[PDB]
Amino acid sequence: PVDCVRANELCAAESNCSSRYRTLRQCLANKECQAALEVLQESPLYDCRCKRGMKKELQCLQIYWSIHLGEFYEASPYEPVNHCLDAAKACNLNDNCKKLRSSYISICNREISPTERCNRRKCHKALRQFFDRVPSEYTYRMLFCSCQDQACAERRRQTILPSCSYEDKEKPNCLDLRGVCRTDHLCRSRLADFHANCRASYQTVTSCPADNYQACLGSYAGMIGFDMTPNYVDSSPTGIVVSPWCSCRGSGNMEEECEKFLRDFTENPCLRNAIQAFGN
Amino acid sequence: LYFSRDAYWEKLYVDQAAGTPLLYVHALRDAPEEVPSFRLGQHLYGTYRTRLHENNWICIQEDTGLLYLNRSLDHSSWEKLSVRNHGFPLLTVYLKVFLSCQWPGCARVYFSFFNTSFPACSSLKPRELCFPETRPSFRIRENRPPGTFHQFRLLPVQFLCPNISVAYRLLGLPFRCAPDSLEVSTRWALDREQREKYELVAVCTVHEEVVMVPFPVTVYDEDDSAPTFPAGVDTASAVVEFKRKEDTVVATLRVFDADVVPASGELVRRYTSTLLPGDTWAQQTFRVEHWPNETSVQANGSFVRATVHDYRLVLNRNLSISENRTMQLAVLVNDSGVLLLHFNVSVLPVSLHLPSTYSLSVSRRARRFAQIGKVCVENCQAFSGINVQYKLHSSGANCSTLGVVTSAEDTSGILFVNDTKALRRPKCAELHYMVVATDQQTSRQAQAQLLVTVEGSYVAEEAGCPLSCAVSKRRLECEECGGLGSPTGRCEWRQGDGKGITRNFSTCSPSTKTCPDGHCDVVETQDINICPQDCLRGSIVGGHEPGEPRGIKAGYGTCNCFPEEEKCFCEP
Ligand SMILES: *[C@@H]1O[C@H](CO)[C@@H](O)[C@H](O)[C@H]1NC(C)=O
Ligand SMILES: *[C@@H]1O[C@H](CO)[C@@H](O)[C@H](O)[C@H]1NC(C)=O
Ligand SMILES: *[C@@H]1O[C@H](CO)[C@@H](O)[C@H](O)[C@H]1NC(C)=O
Ligand SMILES: *[C@@H]1O[C@H](CO)[C@@H](O)[C@H](O)[C@H]1NC(C)=O
Ligand SMILES: *[C@@H]1O[C@H](CO)[C@@H](O)[C@H](O)[C@H]1NC(C)=O
Ligand SMILES: *[C@@H]1O[C@H](CO)[C@@H](O)[C@H](O)[C@H]1NC(C)=O
Ligand SMILES: [Ca+2]
Ligand SMILES: [Ca+2]
Ligand SMILES: [Ca+2]
Ligand SMILES: [Ca+2]
Repeated sequence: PVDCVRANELCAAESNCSSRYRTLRQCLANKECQAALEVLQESPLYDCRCKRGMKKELQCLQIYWSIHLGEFYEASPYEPVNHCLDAAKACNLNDNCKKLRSSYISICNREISPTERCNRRKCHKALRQFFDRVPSEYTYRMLFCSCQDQACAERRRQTILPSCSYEDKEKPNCLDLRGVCRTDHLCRSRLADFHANCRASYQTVTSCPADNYQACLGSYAGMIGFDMTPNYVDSSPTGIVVSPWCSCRGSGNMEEECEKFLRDFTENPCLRNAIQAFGN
Repeated sequence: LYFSRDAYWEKLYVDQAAGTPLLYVHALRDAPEEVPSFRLGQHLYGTYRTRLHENNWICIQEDTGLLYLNRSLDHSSWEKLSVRNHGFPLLTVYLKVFLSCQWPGCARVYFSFFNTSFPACSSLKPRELCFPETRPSFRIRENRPPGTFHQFRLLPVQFLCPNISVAYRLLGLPFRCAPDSLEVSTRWALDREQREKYELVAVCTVHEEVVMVPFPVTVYDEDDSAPTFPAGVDTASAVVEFKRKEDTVVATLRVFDADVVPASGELVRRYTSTLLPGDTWAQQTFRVEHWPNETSVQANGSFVRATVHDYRLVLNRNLSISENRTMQLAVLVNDSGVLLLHFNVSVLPVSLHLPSTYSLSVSRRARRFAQIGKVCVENCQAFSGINVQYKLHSSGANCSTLGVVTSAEDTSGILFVNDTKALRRPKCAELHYMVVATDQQTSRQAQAQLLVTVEGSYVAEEAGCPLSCAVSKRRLECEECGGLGSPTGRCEWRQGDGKGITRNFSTCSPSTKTCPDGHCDVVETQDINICPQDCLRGSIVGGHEPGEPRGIKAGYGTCNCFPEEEKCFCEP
């Protein structure tokens, strides 16, 4: 398994491979394209992955999407691997979780104007830095904690602090938000990571591919801190339905694909069964 | 010509013989000249747009639209094709079908392969003998000549198990299931503008099990609806009188359209609003903002959706006071049907006169920077984008005591004591000022009289007094000493509650209507000793919550402040 950084390392160590890589990069960014394709289908850049929380993930993804030829699903460039009161108490007794926790809270709970509720990009940056370098027995315990009443569900909803990040003035079109997320490098890669690990299945007994709860939970929590950042819909104790901040309105004749894209978050038996079995 | 769906589904096994019929396709025409041809893509696609090999086992009948098996299968070909999946488990392949990969120009067909061979007729449940896993969902245009778009039977199932008695059945509906041929057709041409959805229950019957399966039908739209007024409204009268800001929604109207087809990507490129020219003042001071919104309307007890466009009219700059005009604006609307709108706009000027004499008083015990009175235009809370500044002109030019600064929120000026000694003199006891109300953009101005009486006595303060009111902590030391901002000469004490962290925190202020107001005005922000609990940028010791730009928004217990160190304390 060769990641794209070392694939560029072996690419820059050779003359023909670098020539065909820069040739295809000048093609994308007939006959010049097809020869570069039939050469670089044997490159170490061909089928290179990236890692979660690796150093210079952005360059790895910019290299990986550079060789990609120009669509509901895409290939993931990654390695295919009171209760909530007690979760917060287990965080605040460690030192690494406490510092970054107070970091994203003291950033995201700063009202600026009576119009601007909070700063968006710094709050997303703090949430990404929280959900990258914290051990996952702390994140999953605070974000997924089994509740029986309304106050526990409200604490669990308020954990990613949706008053700044999740909600907006309007609910835009889900397809437009998908286009915005697929414009950016990082959000498109996290969305493909979520699509590769959290589809429904008719063959496996838990409707999840490879019967892997862990990959679908990591593909869920890796979408926090982007524009396609989901959260719960209400403070329901047992009813657990996640959703991004959009809706099916404004769809036109593209209504069915919008509904099918939204049913990945609203009506996934794989993700809901994974959350329920993790709560058990 | 258009494909009825975009995804057909089929299950495969090992060692199925050649000549086995796999499935049917359907491609409904649009004009009475169109014959559905069917050509196949020359690559067995794997997963995530990956070519495996050219198709060499599945052939097609263009007339009946019959996908069937050209050759047979084995373990060797499938274990060969599973290698080129590049680290992924072989679960589903798919082919591309052209007709003359996206709907309706192309259609991809799925194949879910099993490494085991074909199981027996009795070893399969009738639910897996009637319908596939993927329940269908169709795409149908409005107002087109109908035909046949679906067939029920599973062809390798009855090809390999013909002895199972299986029937299919549909339940003023245009759809129908034919006898002796299980194709589904539609009687008349349909429209979304009557009804958009048709969900049905199809019944399979075996020997013995009766299986009900949902059957959704979706109708698509064309641009068959010109823009329409809600009820006769073609004009909108509006007056630009007091706001005159860079941007304020002047006029607003709605336009109905049952056309949805120019969706949000191409919605700008089709629904066109055009301000008709004629005056450059309009083109420098006006514009038209436009956006739609989907609403749900009833047709025959159903709920379809349509577009309600909203046209609003927006200013472009700060209009000055000297505008005394009126216009009529004409708006073209293109729904690519041609609609016209009008707007009677009237921009009326503003009078800036004031009441002539502001008779008022001031106590002698007051200190520096203490609020007294308010100078304002007759319409205080009408100005939005017009800057109005206030000044003074002392008559004798020897008894300068007071000043006026202007808050741009209310665009109004507040009296403040500037000097103590001139108020302390018994000579300058009744003072006459010319309050001149000026302007910035256009130099129209006015003036007025200010009579003020220096009234009362003077008493010295205590020996250990600080300079601000908020230094005291108890109630008695607050009122027995005089700070800076109060016009009473003594500091005032407001007393809160024991309800935890509240806005009602007990404190010592200069004025109980000015200092813990929650707003840091122009008077308090001059020198930071007046009201530290509304205007500081510092640190707070105690359970609290700070203000939104600055200040103490809520505290606990008693709250005092040292403005010399920018520090505050809150404690019962
Ligand atoms: C569209 O109409 C709905 C009706 O409830 C309303 O909630 C929504 O705010 C409207 N959006 C716009 C942009 O007018
Ligand atoms: C505006 O113009 C009209 C034109 O007749 C005039 O009567 C009116 O006095 C003008 N407005 C002001 C404030 O002078
Ligand atoms: C509306 O737009 C179409 C598309 O360009 C154009 O052909 C048509 O002339 C326009 N309508 C008018 C009244 O100009
Ligand atoms: C707008 O001005 C025109 C000009 O004569 C007038 O006919 C029309 O009635 C006015 N609109 C309204 C709503 O009065
Ligand atoms: C319009 O007036 C407001 C009032 O304060 C001012 O802040 C703004 O800069 C002005 N803008 C223009 C374009 O004149
Ligand atoms: C207040 O008095 C000082 C000193 O006499 C002077 O500089 C200042 O301009 C006065 N304030 C106003 C608003 O004129
Ligand atoms: Ca129609
Ligand atoms: Ca229309
Ligand atoms: Ca229409
Ligand atoms: Ca104040």
